Amino acid sequence: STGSATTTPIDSLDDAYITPVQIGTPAQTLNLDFDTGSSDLWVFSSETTASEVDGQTIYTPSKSTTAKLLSGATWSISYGDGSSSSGDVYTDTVSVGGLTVTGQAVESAKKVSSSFTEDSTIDGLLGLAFSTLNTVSPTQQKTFFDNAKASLDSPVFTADLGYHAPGTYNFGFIDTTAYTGSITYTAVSTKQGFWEWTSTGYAVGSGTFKSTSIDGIADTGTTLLYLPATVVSAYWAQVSGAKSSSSVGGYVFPCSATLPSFTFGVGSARIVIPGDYIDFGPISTGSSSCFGGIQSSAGIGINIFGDVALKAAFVVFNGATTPTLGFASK
Repeated sequence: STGSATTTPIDSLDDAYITPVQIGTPAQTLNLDFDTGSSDLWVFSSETTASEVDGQTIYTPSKSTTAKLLSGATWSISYGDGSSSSGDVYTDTVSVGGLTVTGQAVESAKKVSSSFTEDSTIDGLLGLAFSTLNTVSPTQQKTFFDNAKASLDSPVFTADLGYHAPGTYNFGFIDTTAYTGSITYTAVSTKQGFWEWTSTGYAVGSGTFKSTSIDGIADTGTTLLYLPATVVSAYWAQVSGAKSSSSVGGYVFPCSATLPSFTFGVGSARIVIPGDYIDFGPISTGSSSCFGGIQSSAGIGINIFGDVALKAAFVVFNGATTPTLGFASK
């Protein structure tokens, strides 16, 4: 089997991407944030504290003839941005882009933190990291991909995120029309539960490539590119007036700037992030200070190849017995 679904930016800055997902019978379609940095599929629901729902579409398990309470199971997750959610668990039928999994754990939120409530466009998350990170207790549950894998034509999914435009998540096949040149594959460590790999270095603009190993994660659920402070400083030093602002929480730059590109290495191959991908717009409405899309990972404890990086590439998440990642230009 295969599936193919369009993923759409939630706003004009590509702050996140939503993909429609069918849950239950009859189908309830929710727009979920596909997150290769976590491993829980959770949704706003009829069980979510009412004051914490503000415009989201909810899953109502009592209206699904295939929903079953997973007795005694609870979940609770906290993300790197400080947001969190928790609740109980149903199993139900979940389909993405024509690919159907029966008995998928659908984690129903009883509580969500303020940033979730405040974002009306995201109805929940669909985790695509390794199932070892799944938070369901006392019986850990599998991701949608893990459940689907054996049925797929090939045990892969691909992320093809757009810049200020829709893109595609495919399951079970590689669309050879969706990228240019060849796909370069690189090793993955699953030790921390992530799609963790080692970039071979970077360049800033038209500058020379610096060969250096950068361990990080391919994370569709993180908006920006988080790299070591040395790398980030080298990038922003090429933008007149750019500075790290403790009050804003990262590097900012004059909105009048033309940003240089940023290149990262995948083996001997190179992925070029155009400068415009690195502009996250005014820090507050009407400001001429703009937020940067490349930020320091110092104090995160891990480098994160988030959407800023991934949207410059066609990315293969290869879930073969020994997982790997593939990157192509597009």
